[PDB]
Amino acid sequence: DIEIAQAAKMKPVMELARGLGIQEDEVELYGKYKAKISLDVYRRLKDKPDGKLILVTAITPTPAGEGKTTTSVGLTDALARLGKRVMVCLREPSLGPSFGIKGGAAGGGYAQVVPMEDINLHFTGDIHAVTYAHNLLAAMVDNHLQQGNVLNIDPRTITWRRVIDLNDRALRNIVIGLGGKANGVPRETGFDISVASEVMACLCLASDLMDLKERFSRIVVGYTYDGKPVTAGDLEAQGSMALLMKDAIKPNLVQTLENTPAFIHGGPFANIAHGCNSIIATKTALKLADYVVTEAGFGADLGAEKFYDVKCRYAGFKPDATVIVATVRALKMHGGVPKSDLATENLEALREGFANLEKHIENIGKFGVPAVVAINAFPTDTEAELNLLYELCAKAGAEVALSWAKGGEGGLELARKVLQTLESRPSNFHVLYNLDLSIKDKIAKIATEIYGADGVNYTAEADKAIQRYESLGYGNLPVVMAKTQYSFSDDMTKLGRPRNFTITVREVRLSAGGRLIVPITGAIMTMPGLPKRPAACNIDIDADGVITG
Amino acid sequence: SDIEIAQAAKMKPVMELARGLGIQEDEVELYGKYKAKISLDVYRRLKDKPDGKLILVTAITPTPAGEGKTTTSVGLTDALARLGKRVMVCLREPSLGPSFGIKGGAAGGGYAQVVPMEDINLHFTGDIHAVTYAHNLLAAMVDNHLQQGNVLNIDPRTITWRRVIDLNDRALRNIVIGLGGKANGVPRETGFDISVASEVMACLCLASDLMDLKERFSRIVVGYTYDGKPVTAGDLEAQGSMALLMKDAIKPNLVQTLENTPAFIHGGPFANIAHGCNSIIATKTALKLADYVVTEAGFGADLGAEKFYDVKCRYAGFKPDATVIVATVRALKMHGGVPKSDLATENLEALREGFANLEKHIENIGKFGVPAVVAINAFPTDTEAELNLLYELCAKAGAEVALSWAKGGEGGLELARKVLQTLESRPSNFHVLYNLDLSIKDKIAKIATEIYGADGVNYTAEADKAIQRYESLGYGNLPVVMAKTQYSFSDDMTKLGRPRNFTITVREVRLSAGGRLIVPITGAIMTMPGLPKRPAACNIDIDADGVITG
Ligand SMILES: Nc1ncnc2c1ncn2[C@@H]1O[C@H](COP(=O)(O)OP(=O)(O)OP(O)(O)=S)[C@@H](O)[C@H]1O
Ligand SMILES: Nc1ncnc2c1ncn2[C@@H]1O[C@H](COP(=O)(O)OP(=O)(O)OP(O)(O)=S)[C@@H](O)[C@H]1O
Repeated sequence: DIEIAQAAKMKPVMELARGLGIQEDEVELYGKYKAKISLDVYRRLKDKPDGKLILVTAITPTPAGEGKTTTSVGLTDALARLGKRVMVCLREPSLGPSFGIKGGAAGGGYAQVVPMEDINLHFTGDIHAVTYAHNLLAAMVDNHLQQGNVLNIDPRTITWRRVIDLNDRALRNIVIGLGGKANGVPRETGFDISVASEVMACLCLASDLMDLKERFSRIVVGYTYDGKPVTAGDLEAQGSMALLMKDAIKPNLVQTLENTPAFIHGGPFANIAHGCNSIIATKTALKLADYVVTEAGFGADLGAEKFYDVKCRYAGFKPDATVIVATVRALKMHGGVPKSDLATENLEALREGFANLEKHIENIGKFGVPAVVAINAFPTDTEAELNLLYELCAKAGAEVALSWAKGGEGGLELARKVLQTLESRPSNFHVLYNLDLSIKDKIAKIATEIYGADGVNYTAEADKAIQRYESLGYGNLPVVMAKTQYSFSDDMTKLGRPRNFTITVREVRLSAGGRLIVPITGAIMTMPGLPKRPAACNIDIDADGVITG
Repeated sequence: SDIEIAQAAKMKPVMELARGLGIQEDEVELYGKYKAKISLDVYRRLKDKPDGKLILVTAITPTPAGEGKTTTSVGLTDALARLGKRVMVCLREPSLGPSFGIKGGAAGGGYAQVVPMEDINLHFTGDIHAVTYAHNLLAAMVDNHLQQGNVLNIDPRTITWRRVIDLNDRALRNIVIGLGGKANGVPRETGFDISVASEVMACLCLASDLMDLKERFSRIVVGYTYDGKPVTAGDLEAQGSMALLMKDAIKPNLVQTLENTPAFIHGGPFANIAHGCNSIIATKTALKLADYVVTEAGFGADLGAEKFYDVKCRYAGFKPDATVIVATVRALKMHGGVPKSDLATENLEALREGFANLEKHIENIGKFGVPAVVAINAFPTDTEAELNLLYELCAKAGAEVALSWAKGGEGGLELARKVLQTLESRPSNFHVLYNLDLSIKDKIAKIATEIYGADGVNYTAEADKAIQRYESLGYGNLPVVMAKTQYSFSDDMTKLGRPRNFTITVREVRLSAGGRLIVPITGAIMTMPGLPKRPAACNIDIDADGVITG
């Protein structure tokens, strides 16, 4: 009965490709229902007009669940119904979690992206391609050391770890290169989940296969003995890294349960990285559709700011609308109601928890972009609970989305407000900070105006880090804040709209292909682990079809 | 010329070739216009139909001078199609790693190639990723189990199951895992072998369908308890999941020769620590779609041909009909003592002396009841006097010259004709070299004695313990898979030719419970090769889309 049990009624992607004016020759199929679209679609429609861009985001995440993706597909079906040319772009899910805790649908209920099972697994192999690009580089680093260490690297400062797309704890901290002189140079490193890879990040912000080629070459792998940074470039790896990505580069065309054309392509981390689907997918989509709907990871404080300040900045996008999702269950949790008690109506809690969404809204304001709230409706979520909220959004447009349950017909109301927004409410999009400010000034501008901290503190380790980067010349880059998503602040316990608090950046990491990363805590969760009773244990496939994936 | 001839190839859509073979559209799964996975439904509905003839191609003891196995197989297949035969060639998928180290070598070679080359050499249909991730999921599961209070009671120090990656990465040979304290796993020594060396890959090649492969996984031994009881993947309830990751990898991939002859590429394991053959699934599907099926085996005939007969044929009921054994003048002369550099110079004496290597392989193939035909892979430097002596010399077997590299199928016409002729007048009487119910040590001697011409076999203490342990754990009625050097009949790689008065030494014996017993000689321990000083990775680029060199 769950979102899986809606495996039913897909149209061959090939014809969809025609329903968009993609030529047959620009389609590399993967069976009938997955295909890869060439980057030629953009290059021949280079100068055509762009359709409108519709970033869906969410309020501060909670154990209550909200529903970005679900609402995003539903936003999409609904626009379909209204005879508009409308595409979605989503992120590809890591394989890892299918076997751990997760194993879920792209969206949900009646607003899903299909075929569900391929998307979760080996899809079109975009992640294996990231994986090999990463590990090849790692290999070249180590081989070089084996080969006499011409570049005079300090093995002890390699910051290039290896990658794999499984929840594997036991690979977090490892020692390689043992066995003697035949078998490499001993050093300490680890693995991270593939999707966390700088290479996954580059895929997602590259203009094209040559932009990818360059960004790879910019990547720092570690430093030499007299502190001079070695690069992917220095190791002549970038060419090979690109070859491995020859196909990953192209976006994947798929569909909605309601046959609405979808791209899913790329999938970065939302803290350590910016957490948007790829730029290739969205700029391509813009030329095939009048209305593109896309999303970002975590809450609008992280995903959206990074959407605007990273993704739009680089790609010359000018977001026209922005939806923000919220649930009643969730806000009550922001009001301080435990996860056990969500069943009960609590109009006073929802009133207090609303402060969260209220801040988020002010932040979408701050970007010169037309906000609109959307509530994913729930079985427990009552009429006085909804009414209390609907009026509480007395500041910016609100609608209810019965999507998870009613399909495109349930996000019919919601899509109206958006289209009314896009016709009557023009945009004035502008990045929050300026790329010539100070790493600190930049962080500060994110902390105060977006989160609402009074100020920012820095550790000893954080300053000699910053120092080095400014003076290594990497100070002109944007800032991608690695912090807990569960609060505006870096204190996860502090839900709602916390006031009179500061932000402390413990460390600073570089991503030379892209931008600058300031961690707030152990965001060190770049490799999660399997649970006591993992899903692998119960996954099976009989003499035909799958139980429990 | 220019062995990226695979550009101008002119490929027929695979779908077209498939319906050409009698495959329905619903049994075809496109990967672009030129690649397809093919349902196991095709075999099922054609189970009752008769097999075509099976032709194995193998070669003489490999050398620095090169021999030409695959080129000859594709070349044969094409020569057969030009003769109007309904034919298929089945080949192994290459590992990705060699592409960035030394190779990125030809689909098959010269005018004998299976294409799309580039994709065959890189991700192809992603069968190797499926193997990598099935294999590592087992590993990750092993570790987490230790991490979760170790109910099954594994001694982590006894875990034989390593990790895997499809790159030449020596630094991953010996590593220490699970560091950082109570939260980060349990410290233990392991390493990574190259993906294609995975037992998960050997299983794929030896499986009959997804259920048997799923079963084979449940028997995989990962380690031992504190008490010495074996612990298996079944015991970790992992086989379902691994099976899941192989849902598509289980289907063979349809592709074509430069001449549009259909071809299957599927699986590609090692030929020492495994049997170096492509998958039973491809081959068995090809026997029902085609009147003739050409396939090959890794290394020389003493290893790959042996294992093809004694492992792959054993499991599948195949009865090989003929065998094409590939040799060159230049390699034979090396075997007769000529150094790599002086190979162009005419030398009928070292040719005569080196022929002993070829003679022996012929003799061996004889021992399975399958008639042999030699293929001479012509080289421009070979004199008439030379080639001619090589024929006189092949006194026992059909001989021919293959010009398959230079002249496509047409160069294979002579060979093709010799095979068809053997097919018609000299039916095989196939039988494996050994019964399963001998002991490990008896089986080994059969192989070492009969096929290597070894005097006998010696064993170290470690070998003796291992064989005693495996036999009492009940794995002693299984086939034996010799991992030795391929550069020699002996396990001294420097003994070329047909060495005599020699002895094999088994140093260490390992178990693959998705099949059988692996017994190593030297450092055939090399299950994770390394990158050279100047790796091909450094001189690879892409521009407009012009993939330069590799
Ligand atoms: N209106 C609804 N009624 C019932 N369940 C819902 C509803 N909306 C979402 N869900 C469930 O909430 C789960 C995920 O909620 P979240 O993870 O907060 O949303 P998300 O992280 O943006 O990704 P999703 O699954 O597309 S909402 C999904 O597995 C859905 O099954
Ligand atoms: N007349 C010829 N001139 C030049 N090269 C030739 C000629 N005939 C054969 N070859 C070689 O045949 C080689 C083909 O190698 P493959 O067939 O891919 O490997 P294989 O021959 O199946 O087994 P190995 O590993 O090479 S011993 C090419 O690399 C060529 O160098």
